[PDB]
Amino acid sequence: TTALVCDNGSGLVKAGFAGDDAPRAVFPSIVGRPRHQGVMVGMGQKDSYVGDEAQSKRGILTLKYPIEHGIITNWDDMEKIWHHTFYNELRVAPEEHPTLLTEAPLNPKANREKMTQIMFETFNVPAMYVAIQAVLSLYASGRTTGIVLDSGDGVTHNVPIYEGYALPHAIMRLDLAGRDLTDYLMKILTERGYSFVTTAEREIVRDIKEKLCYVALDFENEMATAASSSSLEKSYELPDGQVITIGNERFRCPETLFQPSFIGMESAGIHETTYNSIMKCDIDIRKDLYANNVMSGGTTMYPGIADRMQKEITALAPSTMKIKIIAPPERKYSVWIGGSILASLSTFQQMWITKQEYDEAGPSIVHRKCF
Amino acid sequence: TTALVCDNGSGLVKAGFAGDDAPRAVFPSIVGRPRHQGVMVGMGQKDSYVGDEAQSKRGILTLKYPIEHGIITNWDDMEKIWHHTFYNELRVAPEEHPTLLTEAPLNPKANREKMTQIMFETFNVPAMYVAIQAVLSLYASGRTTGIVLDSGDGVTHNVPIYEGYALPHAIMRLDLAGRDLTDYLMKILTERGYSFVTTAEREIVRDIKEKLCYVALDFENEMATAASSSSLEKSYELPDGQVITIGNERFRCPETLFQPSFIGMESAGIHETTYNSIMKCDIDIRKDLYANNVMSGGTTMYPGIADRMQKEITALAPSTMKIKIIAPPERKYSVWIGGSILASLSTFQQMWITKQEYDEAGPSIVHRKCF
Amino acid sequence: TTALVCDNGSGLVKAGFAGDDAPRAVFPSIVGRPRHQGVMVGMGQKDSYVGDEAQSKRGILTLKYPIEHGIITNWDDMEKIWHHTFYNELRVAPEEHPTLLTEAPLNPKANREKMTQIMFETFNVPAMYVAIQAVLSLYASGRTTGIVLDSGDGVTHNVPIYEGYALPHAIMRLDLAGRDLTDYLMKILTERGYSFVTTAEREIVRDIKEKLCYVALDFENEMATAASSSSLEKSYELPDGQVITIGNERFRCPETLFQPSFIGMESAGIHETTYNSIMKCDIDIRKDLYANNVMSGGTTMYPGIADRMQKEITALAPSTMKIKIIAPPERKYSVWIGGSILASLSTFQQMWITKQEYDEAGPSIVHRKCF
Amino acid sequence: TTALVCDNGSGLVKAGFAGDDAPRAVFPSIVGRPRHQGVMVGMGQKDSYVGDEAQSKRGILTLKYPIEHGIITNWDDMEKIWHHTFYNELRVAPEEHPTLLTEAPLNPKANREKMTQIMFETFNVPAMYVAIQAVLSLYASGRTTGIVLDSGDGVTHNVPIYEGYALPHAIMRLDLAGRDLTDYLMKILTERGYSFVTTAEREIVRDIKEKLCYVALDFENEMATAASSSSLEKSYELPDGQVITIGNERFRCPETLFQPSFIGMESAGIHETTYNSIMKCDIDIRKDLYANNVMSGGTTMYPGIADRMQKEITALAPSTMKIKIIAPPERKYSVWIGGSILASLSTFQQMWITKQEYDEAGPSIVHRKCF
Amino acid sequence: TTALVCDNGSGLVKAGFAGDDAPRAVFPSIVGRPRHQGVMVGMGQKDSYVGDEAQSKRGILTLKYPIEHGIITNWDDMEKIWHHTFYNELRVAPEEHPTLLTEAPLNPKANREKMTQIMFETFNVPAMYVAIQAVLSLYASGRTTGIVLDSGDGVTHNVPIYEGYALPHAIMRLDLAGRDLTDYLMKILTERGYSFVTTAEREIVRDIKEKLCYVALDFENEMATAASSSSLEKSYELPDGQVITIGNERFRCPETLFQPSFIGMESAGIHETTYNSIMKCDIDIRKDLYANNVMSGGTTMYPGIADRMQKEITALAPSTMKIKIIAPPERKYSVWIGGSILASLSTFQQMWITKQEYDEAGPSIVHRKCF
Ligand SMILES: Nc1ncnc2c1ncn2[C@@H]1O[C@H](COP(=O)(O)OP(=O)(O)O)[C@@H](O)[C@H]1O
Ligand SMILES: Nc1ncnc2c1ncn2[C@@H]1O[C@H](COP(=O)(O)OP(=O)(O)O)[C@@H](O)[C@H]1O
Ligand SMILES: Nc1ncnc2c1ncn2[C@@H]1O[C@H](COP(=O)(O)OP(=O)(O)O)[C@@H](O)[C@H]1O
Ligand SMILES: Nc1ncnc2c1ncn2[C@@H]1O[C@H](COP(=O)(O)OP(=O)(O)O)[C@@H](O)[C@H]1O
Ligand SMILES: Nc1ncnc2c1ncn2[C@@H]1O[C@H](COP(=O)(O)OP(=O)(O)O)[C@@H](O)[C@H]1O
Ligand SMILES: [Mg+2]
Ligand SMILES: [Mg+2]
Ligand SMILES: [Mg+2]
Ligand SMILES: [Mg+2]
Ligand SMILES: [Mg+2]
Repeated sequence: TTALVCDNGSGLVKAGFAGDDAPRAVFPSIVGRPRHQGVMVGMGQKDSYVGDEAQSKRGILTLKYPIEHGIITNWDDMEKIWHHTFYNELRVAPEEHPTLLTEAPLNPKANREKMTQIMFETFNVPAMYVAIQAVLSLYASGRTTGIVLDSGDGVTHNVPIYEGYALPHAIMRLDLAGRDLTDYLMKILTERGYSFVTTAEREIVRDIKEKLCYVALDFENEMATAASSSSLEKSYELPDGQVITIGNERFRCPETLFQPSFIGMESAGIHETTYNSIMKCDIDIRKDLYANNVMSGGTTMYPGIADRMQKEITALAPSTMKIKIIAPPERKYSVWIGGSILASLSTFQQMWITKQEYDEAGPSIVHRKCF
Repeated sequence: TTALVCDNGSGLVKAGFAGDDAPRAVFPSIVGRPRHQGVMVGMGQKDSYVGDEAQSKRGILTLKYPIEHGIITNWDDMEKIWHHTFYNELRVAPEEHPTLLTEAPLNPKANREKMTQIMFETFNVPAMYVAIQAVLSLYASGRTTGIVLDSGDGVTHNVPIYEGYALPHAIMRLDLAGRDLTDYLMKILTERGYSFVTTAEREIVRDIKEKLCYVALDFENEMATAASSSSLEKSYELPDGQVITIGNERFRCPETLFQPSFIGMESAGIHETTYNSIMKCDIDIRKDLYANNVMSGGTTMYPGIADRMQKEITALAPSTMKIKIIAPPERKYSVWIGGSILASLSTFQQMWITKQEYDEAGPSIVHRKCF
Repeated sequence: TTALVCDNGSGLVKAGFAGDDAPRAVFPSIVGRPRHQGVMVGMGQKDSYVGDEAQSKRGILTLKYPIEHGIITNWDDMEKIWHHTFYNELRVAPEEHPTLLTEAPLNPKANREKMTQIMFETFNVPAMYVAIQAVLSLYASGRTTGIVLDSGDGVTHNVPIYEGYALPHAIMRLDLAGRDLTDYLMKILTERGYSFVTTAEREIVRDIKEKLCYVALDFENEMATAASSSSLEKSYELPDGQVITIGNERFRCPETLFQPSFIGMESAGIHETTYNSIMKCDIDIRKDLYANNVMSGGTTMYPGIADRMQKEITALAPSTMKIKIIAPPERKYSVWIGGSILASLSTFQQMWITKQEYDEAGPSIVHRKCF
Repeated sequence: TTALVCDNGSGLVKAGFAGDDAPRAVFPSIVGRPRHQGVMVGMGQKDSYVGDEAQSKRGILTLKYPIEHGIITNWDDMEKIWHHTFYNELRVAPEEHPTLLTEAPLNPKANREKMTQIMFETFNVPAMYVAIQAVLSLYASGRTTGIVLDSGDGVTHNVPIYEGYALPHAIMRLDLAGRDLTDYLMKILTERGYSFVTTAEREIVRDIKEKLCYVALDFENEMATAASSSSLEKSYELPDGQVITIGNERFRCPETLFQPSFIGMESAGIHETTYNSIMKCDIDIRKDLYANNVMSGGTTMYPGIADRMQKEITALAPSTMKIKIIAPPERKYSVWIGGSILASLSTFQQMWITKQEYDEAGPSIVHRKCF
Repeated sequence: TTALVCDNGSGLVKAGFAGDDAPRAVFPSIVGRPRHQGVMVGMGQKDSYVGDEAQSKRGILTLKYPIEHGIITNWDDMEKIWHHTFYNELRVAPEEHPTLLTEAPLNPKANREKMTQIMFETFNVPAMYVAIQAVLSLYASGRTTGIVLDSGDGVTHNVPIYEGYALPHAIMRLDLAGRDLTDYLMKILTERGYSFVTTAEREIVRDIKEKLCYVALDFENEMATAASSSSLEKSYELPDGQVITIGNERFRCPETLFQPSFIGMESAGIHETTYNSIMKCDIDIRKDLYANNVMSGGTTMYPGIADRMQKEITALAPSTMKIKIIAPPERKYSVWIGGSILASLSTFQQMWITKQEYDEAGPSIVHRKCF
C-alpha cells in the first residue's frame, strides 16, 4: 500500500502520499480552544478546533502551537493534530500505511521516543521512519553534494553533505526562525501606533510579514532611502477594514536573520553560520560546498534573500571561489518532496522500522536505525 | 406538559405557550388604584385593577408601573400582575407548567433572587429558567452571530454574540427607552399649549408617540423643512373630542435616542453605543458584527430608524465594510419568539432549575445555572 | 537655573523642581467643559476647567482625559494641562528652565515627536529630555540591578535592568491599569443596584477603589469567607448622603490585575508577565532579578499586593531561589523622585537636548539621544 | 435712558425702573366691566376699569383676569393693563425706555411671540427682553447656586441652578397656586354657612386668606387641637359689617400646597416636587441644592411654610445632609429686584433684542436670544 | 629584585614570584565587553572587563579568549590581560622585575616575536625568557628523565627528555584539549533538552565538566551500566535555580581524549600519541620513558585518567616492561612551579635576554637563546 509522508513543522503540517509531486494537505499546526461564554444550546459546539477550522474561528479562540523550536511541548494537542491529518484531511486508515516523519537535527531523544511510541501504540502503523529534513531537501534538489540551510518556524539549521556522506560535527542549529520574526514585527508595529497583543492578531502580523516584507541588499542605504522619501511605504487592510501603512519595517523584520542582536541574541547571522559550517569541514570539499548552497523552508521565501546571501558569502569567502545559491521556486515544500522521493525508492524498503522490531527492541531502535 | 414563556418588560407583559408563533396574552404592566370617593354601594367595586381593566377605567385610577428601568420596585403589584397573567389571561395552573422568564443584562442579583423565590414558593412551578433577552432575539432571527440592540420601555442594551459565544465585556446598557421618550414628548407638548400632567394622559401621549412619531434621516434638514412649510404637521383626536396638531415634535421625540443631551444625559447615542460595543470586541469578528445588526423591541418600531442607523454606522465604520441592519416586521415580539424556540428544544430540557435543586441549594443556584 | 521634573501620567500630573524630595504640584490630568445651559451673565464663566477646578465643579462638567493608555490623544487639552502646570501651579517661566519628561516604553514615535515640538515651539525651553519611567523608579530605589514593574492609570510595564544595562527584548507592556479597574468596579457595582454611568461618578468609583479595595492572598478562600459571613463588608458615604455597602467587590476589582479574563483580555497576569520577563533574560542575572523586584506606581498601592506577588512568583520560581518584593511607602511618586535625582547629577548635564541641536537636526534627534 | 422692569404675574403687576430697590407700581391685574344699568347721564362713566379703580368699584363690576395659569388668555385686556402701567402708573413714554419682562417656564411660544409683537408694534420700545423668574429670584438672593421655588397666583415652579448653569430637565411646573387656594377657601367657607359666589367676593376671600391663613407644622395634631378647643378660631369683619369666624380652615386652605388631592389633583406636594427636582440632577451638586432652597412669590408668605418645608425635606433627604430654607422678608417682590439687578449690569447691555433685529428676523428671535 | 613567573595558558593565567610554592594570581584569560544598552549615566561604567570582573558580570558581556590553541589571536586583549596581571593582580612595576614566560611547542615564530616586542617596548623589563612548559613540568617533578604530557585548554603535547637532553623529533602536538571537551559537552547536553548557546553559559558547561565528569576505565562496560540502571546519574544546580541531571555524558565527554573521532578528528588518542612518541626515540632510553610518564595540566585532573592511561599503555607496551604514571595532586600548577624553580637557580642567571642584547640583535635573538 502507498506510504505516507508527513512533514510536521513548528508552524505548518504538510501531509500526503509517496510518489506525488505536491503535498495533499497543508494546514497550520494550531489547536484552538474557546475563551468566552457560550450562550446558545447545542448547535454542534466543540471544545477544540484543529487546523483551518481554528483559523477561521480565531476571534473567539485561544490558539496554541504544540511544537515550539522544533520540540513538541504538548502531546495531547499533537495527537489531535495527527488524528486530524490522518482521519479528516488525508482520509486514510493509519493501520495499513507506513508513515515517514521529519525531525530537526540536534533534538532530544524523548521527542523521537514518544513520536515512535504514539505512532506505534495509538495510530499503529505497519512501519515508520524518522528522517533529517536537510537530507530530504538535498533529495528534492536532485544533487548529492551541498550544504543545506533549512529555516522554518522554529529551527534554522545548516547541514553539509558531500557525496552522500554527512559531517555531523559541522551541523549548526540556531533557534531563530519565522515565529521570532513575527514577534519582532509585533514589537516594532507598536512604533507606529498599531497594537497586536493577542494570539489571533499574531496571525494577522504573520500575514503582513508574508505579503509585505523583503530582505534588503544593503541595509544602511535602504534605511537612508526610507528616511529620505516615502517610496518604500506599503498599505495593508485589516480584517475590520482599517488600513495600516509600514515603511522601514518591511526590511527591518527579516534583518534579524542576519543580525540576531535586534532581538538580544548573541549568535551570528545565517551567512556567518553557513560560512563557519563550511570551514569546519574538510578543505578539499569546501569548493563543492561553495557552489551548492541549497536554501529550503518558508523563511527563505523573502524576495531579497538569495542575492544578499550571495553578497555576504562572497564577502566572507576568498575571491577565487564561485558562490552559487540554489533557491528553487518550490523550496517551501522541498522537505516533503524529498520525503516522497525517498519513500518511493526500492532501496529504502529495507530501512523501515516495523512493528515486530519495535516489539522486540522497545522504543529505542529508532536511534540505531535512523540518523 | 407545555412550558410557559413569559416576557416581563417594563411596559408590556407578553405571556404564552412554548411552540407557538405569537404570544397569547399581551397586556400593559400597570396596576390601577382608585383615587376618588365611591358613593354607590356594592356593584362589585375592586380595590385594584390590573391590565386592560385598569386601562379602560383609567380616568378614575392612579396607574403604577411595578417595573422601572428593568428593575422591579413593587413586589406586591408584580405578584398581582403574575397572578393576572397566570389565572385570568393564560387560564392555567402554574403547578404543572415550567416557566421561562426574561431579564435585562447588568441587573442586580436581588431581582432574580426574589423572582425565583416568588415563582417557587407562591406560584410554585416544577421548573423555571431566566434568560437574556438578546440571546432570545438572536434565536428568533434564525442566525448565530450578530450584535443585538434591544430597546423597550426601560432598558436599551447592546449584546454581541459570535458563533454562539457571548462577549460580556462589550455588553452595554443605557437607561434611555420609550418611557423617557414619552416623558420628553409630555414636556415638549406644553410648548404648543397642551397640558398632560397626570398618569392617565401619559397613556394618551404614549398613543400619540406610537401613531405619529418617526425618526428623521437628517435632523437639521427636517427642522428646516418644518420651519419652512406646514407639510409635516399631523392631527390627533383626544378622547374628549379635542383635536391637537403637532409639527417638528414628531421627529424631536425619538431624536433623544440619538442625542441623549435633549434630556440632560451625558451618554452617547445608540449608534455610538453600538459602534463602541463592536470595537470593544475582537477584531476578526467585527466584520461579522457589521453585517448582522439585529434590532428588537417596541422602541425600534419607528419608521425611520433602520436607515438612520445604517447611515450613522456607515459614517462611523470604515468605507470598505458592509453595514446591514436587520429589522424584521415582527421584532416587537422577537424575545417571546426566541423564548418559545428555546423552550421547545430537546437540548434545553437539561438546563431547567427544578424544585429539588432549589430546595437543595437555596435561591442562589440561579446565578450558577443561568447567565 | 533649576531644572523642572514633570511626570505626565495617564491620570495624574506630578510636577516640581529638581533636587527636591516631593513633587510640588500633584493634580489630576482632566479637562472639564460645561454641558448645561448658562443663565447668569458674566461672573467669570470659563469655557474650560483644568485640574482641581474641574474636579470641584464636576457636577456640571464633562471630563476628558487627554492621555489614554500612555498615548496623548488630544493635543489642545494636553497643551492646556502643560500651560496650567507651568503658569498656574509651578508659577515659573518655561523659557529659563530645562524640563525633564517621562514616557512609557513601546510607545509610538509621534507622541515623543509632538512632545518635543510643543516643548520647543510653544513653551520654548533651553533644554529638554525624555526618560523611561522604570529607569527613574530604579534611580529612586537607590540600587542598580532589578526588574521594575510600573503600573499607573493606563500602562503596566516590566523592565529589567542589570548593572546599569537594560534588556529591551524582555521589556513587556500590558494595557491593564487603574482605569480598567475603575471601569470593572463601575460594571460590578451595578450588581448590587448602584448605577454609575457618567464621568463625574467615575471619580466617585475611583475614590471607592482607592479607599476600600484590597488584594486577596487567596482568592477562593476570600470568596468563601465573603459568602459565609458579612465580615468583609464595608460602607461608603456618597456626596449626596447616600450610604452604599460592598462585599466581595473589594477584592474582585484588583483581581483583574492577576486574572485579566475578568474583563475579556487574553493576556496573562502581572505575576506571569514578571516571571516571563525574568526568564527571557540571561540566566546568570536571573538570581539578581529574583531578589530585586521593585514595584512602583499608584496601582501597586493596594494593601495586599506585595505578599500576593511574592506568593505567585515563589510558586513559579524554583524553590532554591530568594524572592523579595521591594514596595517602599513612597512608591506612588518614585518616578518623580528618580527624575529629580537624575536631573541633579553632574554627569547628566551633557545629555540634554538643547534648542540649537533641535534647530540643526529637526524634531528627530529625540530618538538618537534618548532611549 | 433708564430701563423698565415689569413683572406681569397672574394676579399682580409690579412695574418700575431699573436700579431701584422696590417696585414703583404694584397693582392687581384685573379688568372690570359694568354689569348693571346706568341711569345717570354723563359724569365720566367709563366702559372699563383697570387696576385699583376696578377694585374700588368692584360692587358693580365683573372682574376678569387676563392671565390664567401664567398664560395670557385675553389680549385686549392685557393691552389695557400694559397701557395703564405705562401711561397712568409709571407715567413714562415707552418709545424711549427698554423693557424687561418676566415669564414662567414650560410656557407656549405664542405667549412670548405675541408679547414681543405687542411690545414692538403697539408700545414700540427700543429694546426688550424676556427672562425666567427663577433666575431673577436667584439674582435677588445674591447667590449663584440654589434651587428656586417660585409660587404665585397661577404657576408654582422649581428650577435648579448650579454655578450659573441651569438644568432644564429638572425644571418642574405645577398649576397649583394662590388662586386655587382662594377657590378652595371659597368652597370650604360654605361649610360654616358663608356664601361667596361672585367675582367681587372672591377678593374678600383672598383678603381673608392673606390675613388669617397659616401653614401647620403637623396637620393631624392641629386638626385635633381645633376639634378639642376653640383656641385657633379667628374673626374677620366683612365690608357690610358682618363678622365671620373660622377655625380649622386657616390651615386647611394652604395644606393643598402639600396635599393637592384636596382639590382632586393627582400631583404630589411642593416638598416632593422639590425633592424630585433635586434627585433628577447630578449627584455632586445635590448637596449644594440642599442648603440653598430659595423661596419666592406671594404664595410662600404664610407664616408656617419654611419650617414645614424644612421638616418634610429633612424627612425625605438622608440624615447626613444640611437642609436650609432661604425665606427673606422681601421675597414677595424678589423677581422684580432680580430684574432690576440684571437690567443695571454692564454685561447685560449686549443681550437686548433691539428693533432692527426684530425687523430683520421677525418675531422669532426671542427663542434664540432668550432662554 | 625578584623575578616574575607568568604562565599564560589558553584558558587560565597563573602569575607570581620566583621562589614561591604556589602562584599568587590565578585568573581566567577572558576579556568581556558589553552587548546591551546602557541606560544609567555615570556610575563607573567601563568599556571592557578583564579576569574575575568579567566572569562575575558575564550575564551582560560577550567574553573573548585572546589565545586560541596556544596562539595569541588578539593582541590588544592580550596586552589588557598582561596589564591586569602586572598592575592590578601582582601589583608590581614591570620595569624592575625580569619576567619568565611559557609557550607551547611547535608554535610559530611571530607569537614569540611579538611577545618579546611587547614585553620590551610596552611593559619594558630588564630581562625576559621564554621556556617550554614540558621542561618546567619535569622541573617541578624533581626528576631528570621522563616523557611529559601537558594538556591544558588549547594544546595537548608530548615531549620526551632523557638525562636533560630533549628529543625534538619525537615531540608531538595535538589540538585537542579542555575547550574542545567543553564544546563537545555543550553539543551533547542538547541531547537531554538543555540548550547552552552563548559564551556566558559556556562557563557553566565548563563548571559542570570540572565538577561532574570522570574518565571511565572500560568505556563499553560503563555505557552498559548507564543503560541498565540510573546509578551514574548526577544532578547539578543552575545559577537560576534549575536542576539538571546527566548520565553517560559524565564519561562520554573526556572519552574524546582517547577517541578524537567523537568530534570528527582523524588523529589517534593521547595514549597512542604517548606510545608513538616513546617508540620514535632511541631504544635504550625507552625503558626509562616507560616508568616516568609525567602528567601535567588541568585537563589531566579527571579522577579516572591515570589508571586508564596505565591500562592502555600496558596494552600497547610489551609485557616485560614497568609502566608507571606520575600524577601528583599539584599537577594543575606544575608549569608555574617549574618556572619558579628554574628562575631561582644560580646557573640560570646567565641565560636571560636583557634589554641591551634586544637592542643590539633586534627581536630575533629569542630563537637563538631559547629553545
Ligand atoms: N512568502 C513568505 N514570505 C515570508 N515568510 C513566509 C512566506 N511563506 C511562509 N513564510 C513563513 O514560513 C514559516 C513556516 O514555513 P515552513 O518551513 O514551510 O513551515 P514549518 O516551519 O512549519 O515547517 C511561517 O512561520 C511563515 O511565517
Ligand atoms: N409603533 C410604535 N412606535 C413607537 N413606539 C412604540 C410602538 N409600539 C410600541 N412602542 C413603544 O415600545 C415600548 C414597549 O415595547 P416592548 O419592548 O414591546 O415592551 P417592554 O418594553 O415592556 O418589553 C412602549 O413604551 C411603547 O411606547
Ligand atoms: N491608595 C490607592 N489604592 C489603589 N489605587 C490607587 C491608590 N492611589 C492611587 N491609585 C490609582 O493609581 C492611579 C494613578 O497612579 P499614578 O501612577 O500615581 O498616576 P499616573 O498613572 O497618572 O502616573 C489612579 O488611577 C488611581 O486609581
Ligand atoms: N401675606 C400673604 N399670605 C398669603 N398669601 C398671599 C399673601 N400676600 C399675597 N398672597 C398671595 O400671593 C398671590 C400673588 O403673589 P405674587 O407672586 O406676588 O403675584 P403674581 O402671582 O401676580 O406674580 C396672590 O394670589 C395672593 O393670594
Ligand atoms: N577538576 C577538573 N576537572 C576537569 N577539568 C579541569 C579541572 N580543572 C580544570 N580543568 C580544565 O583545565 C583547563 C585549563 O587547565 P590549565 O592547563 O591549568 O590552564 P591553561 O590551559 O590555561 O594553562 C580548563 O579548560 C578546565 O576546563
Ligand atoms: Mg520545516
Ligand atoms: Mg423587552
Ligand atoms: Mg506613572
Ligand atoms: Mg410671580
Ligand atoms: Mg598550560
